[PDB]
Amino acid sequence: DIQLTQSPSFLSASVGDRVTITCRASQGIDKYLAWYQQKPGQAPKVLIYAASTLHSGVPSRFSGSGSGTDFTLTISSLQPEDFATYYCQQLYTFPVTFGPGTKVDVR
Amino acid sequence: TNLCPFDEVFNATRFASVYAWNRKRISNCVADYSVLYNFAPFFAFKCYGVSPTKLNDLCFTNVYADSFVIRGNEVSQIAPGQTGNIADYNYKLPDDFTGCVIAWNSNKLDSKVGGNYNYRYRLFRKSNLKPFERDISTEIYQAGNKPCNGVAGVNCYFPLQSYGFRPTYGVGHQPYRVVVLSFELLHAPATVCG
Amino acid sequence: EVQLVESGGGLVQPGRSLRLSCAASGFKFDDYAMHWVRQAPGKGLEWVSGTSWNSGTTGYADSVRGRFTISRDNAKKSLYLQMNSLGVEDTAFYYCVKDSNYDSSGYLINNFDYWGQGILVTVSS
Repeated sequence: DIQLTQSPSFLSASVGDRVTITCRASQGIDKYLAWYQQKPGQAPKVLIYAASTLHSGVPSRFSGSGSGTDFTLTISSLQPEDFATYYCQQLYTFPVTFGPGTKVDVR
Repeated sequence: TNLCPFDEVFNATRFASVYAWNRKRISNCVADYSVLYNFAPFFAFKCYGVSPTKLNDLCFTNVYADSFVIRGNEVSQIAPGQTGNIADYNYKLPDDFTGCVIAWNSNKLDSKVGGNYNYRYRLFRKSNLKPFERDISTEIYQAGNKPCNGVAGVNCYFPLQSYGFRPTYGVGHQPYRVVVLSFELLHAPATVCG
Repeated sequence: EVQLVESGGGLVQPGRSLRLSCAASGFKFDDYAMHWVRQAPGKGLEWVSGTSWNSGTTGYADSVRGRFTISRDNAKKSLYLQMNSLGVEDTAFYYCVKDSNYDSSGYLINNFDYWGQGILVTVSS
């Protein structure tokens, strides 16, 4: 079925920087993709569904773009609470599969 | 003074299929229709008998709220006195209907890349319908020639049909949700006001 | 808010069987779907199973296909996952995760909205 790959595999960014994460599929999945965030020791939460629309509660600095096979996730001003890992999730059809994971550590 | 729920009729996840439309007996309210413009930019918001700009300051009685989901190019059969396969077999309003027909596009909610085979309609029937009455019985339709003895296939037809609701269809076939309020206006007690 | 408590986690031996449980409170359960997703202590996330609003369309991943079975019971506001013929690789935290749209993965407005605390089922013995 569908396979998701993430690039880069590691980053080290300081406070205030800008970060871009990439995500690719084996085929065209047509925008049905989300992005998640997990800090170590707690539960993950929703940030963006359908790659362009945010969920309620998170600030408007989070934004995603792109369609087709490649997807991007960017934050203009990084924050000290955002130091965590970020996962993709495809949603074209069953079976659902995720991304391998890219974590954000201090620099 | 308690605002009675339009949000459990409008802003809900499951909309029922058109052969069994929901009925919510809404009464004992102080209802204001300012909430209807915030939820969606409407595809067709037609009212019959009362104008929408003076809809707030009346005082109704026996207000109903129905809910279903149908195609794109046949949302215009939810009206008084239309004719087709929707308005004779699933949902017919009477010719003296005096409420409001609300229908907005819902392609994001109710459409899969696979077939969303839950939303169904009735396609064949013995005779037409009375107003405001539904049929949920699934007995096999006789084609009119010979008995089938409850066997689907030839000499008969299974009376229901499924929708596809794929995003590659277009604006004529992606699903529209329909909410039709039915005021029985100017009777005695008049429990609903603004 | 949304409260999802889960139980049934315990140290078990490979070759056994167990049933996971997940209670729900704070929303309308039969209108929203449900899923299960596991996370290994060293690895990331991997989607286990998925169910519909009335168990209309259920699908599993190709790894746990057959060994697992989901069921929906709207009466008790509960959720059930039954695991049979476990291996040593299935030591993970199983999150009882609430979906958002009524039925499944394909619909555009799908996002794994609320996630439970998760319980570890560690099977090494």
